[PDB]
Amino acid sequence: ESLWAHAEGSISEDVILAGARERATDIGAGAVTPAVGALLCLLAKLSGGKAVAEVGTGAGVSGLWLLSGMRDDGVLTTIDIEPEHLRLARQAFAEAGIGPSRTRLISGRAQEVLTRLADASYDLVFIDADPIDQPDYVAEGVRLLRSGGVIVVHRAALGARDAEVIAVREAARLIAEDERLTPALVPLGDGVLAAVRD
Amino acid sequence: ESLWAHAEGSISEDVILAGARERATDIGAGAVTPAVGALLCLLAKLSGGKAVAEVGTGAGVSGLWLLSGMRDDGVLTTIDIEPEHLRLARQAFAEAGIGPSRTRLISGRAQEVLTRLADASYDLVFIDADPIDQPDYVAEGVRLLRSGGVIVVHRAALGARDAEVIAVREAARLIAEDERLTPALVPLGDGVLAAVRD
Ligand SMILES: C[S@@+](CC[C@H](N)C(=O)[O-])C[C@H]1O[C@@H](n2cnc3c(N)ncnc32)[C@H](O)[C@@H]1O
Ligand SMILES: C[S@@+](CC[C@H](N)C(=O)[O-])C[C@H]1O[C@@H](n2cnc3c(N)ncnc32)[C@H](O)[C@@H]1O
Repeated sequence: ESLWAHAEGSISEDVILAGARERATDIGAGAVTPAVGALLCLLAKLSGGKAVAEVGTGAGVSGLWLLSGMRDDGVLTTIDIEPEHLRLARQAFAEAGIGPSRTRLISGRAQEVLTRLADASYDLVFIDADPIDQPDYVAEGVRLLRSGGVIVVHRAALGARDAEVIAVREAARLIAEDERLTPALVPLGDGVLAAVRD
Repeated sequence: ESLWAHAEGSISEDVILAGARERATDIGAGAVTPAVGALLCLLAKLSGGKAVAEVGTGAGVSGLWLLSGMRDDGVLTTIDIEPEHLRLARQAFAEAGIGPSRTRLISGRAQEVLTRLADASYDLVFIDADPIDQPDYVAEGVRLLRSGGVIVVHRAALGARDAEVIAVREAARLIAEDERLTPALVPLGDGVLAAVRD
């Protein structure tokens, strides 16, 4: 527990991220912790960082962290059902100086958007929308990953009969039994499940 | 804290790893937790997994985990000051079916061995010997990393005036201020600091 607090407390954020967090709490949208963000940046950088897809833009906190680990020519495709959240995220990306060609924001239900994105074309897929939908996102997410890509599920550790906890464990099951995936659970924020494809 | 226990408890190990752990406790050598091991395997796989260097072989627990994420043609170079620990690790690698050309075990003080290994030739450097020596290992370790390689420090979170805690923080300082490194702290086991080179 002291180990966990030490890790969470390891990271400080700039004024842009602070502005994005303020907007996240106003709209009642979650936001990953700074230490989760640092991990997302590391994993984007390890993954190659050219094409990253995000399910659940929020106010752009996770997107800013992912972009700081991506290549200059990299494109973050981020998906949200709420146009208002997308507008706030686009503002944060603008305030950070992110070139407009490095982000592609898509308004809609991610269960439908993901099907339209090209198989084996993405270096990292980050899943951070409703946990009850994690199983659908994992099935579609894994298909988008090229060889050596990483799928990253936030809220991976969340009554043992709840419909939402059934979905989280069922998604962890999908990853644990997929022979093409090499996974590790990371106790940061609400819990991060990461897995590399073969 | 419940998050951390959930992560640590996520992983089960085969009978070979169990044999290696038994030998580690007999010789009084540490061994990374299973959840740390799963993370090392993920990071080796992300790093490319062709040339991995390890400082502090122990009885081979961390080495077995690293090897399971490396390529078939990959070579784990592991270094220990104790020939007895190397003999136990070599036995575990043998019991796991690891081809002898996939491991290179080197007997000696790692402060001297690392200097002899070739700069920018390694995909992952794992540091898990005495914490008081972490600053020397980091300076030498980073030099061995090719572009996109990962340095991984175990016991990264360990009185605030102790010579050993000064060294740990001083090594975390070296990584945090190195512009070529992208780091994240991970609260697993005794604490894992990972950082990707540019
Ligand atoms: C936890 S917030 C995202 C926070 C963001 N990842 C961050 O760290 O900054 C969850 C987001 O998912 C969105 N969402 C919920 N259901 C969705 C769906 N079916 N498709 C796409 N987005 C959805 C919500 O509008 C909300 O913005
Ligand atoms: C914590 S144990 C290693 C455990 C191993 N990494 C694992 O998880 O299975 C530390 C090891 O470092 C070795 N060691 C201590 N000082 C060293 C040095 N200066 N150079 C190389 N090895 C050293 C010890 O012999 C011991 O085997």
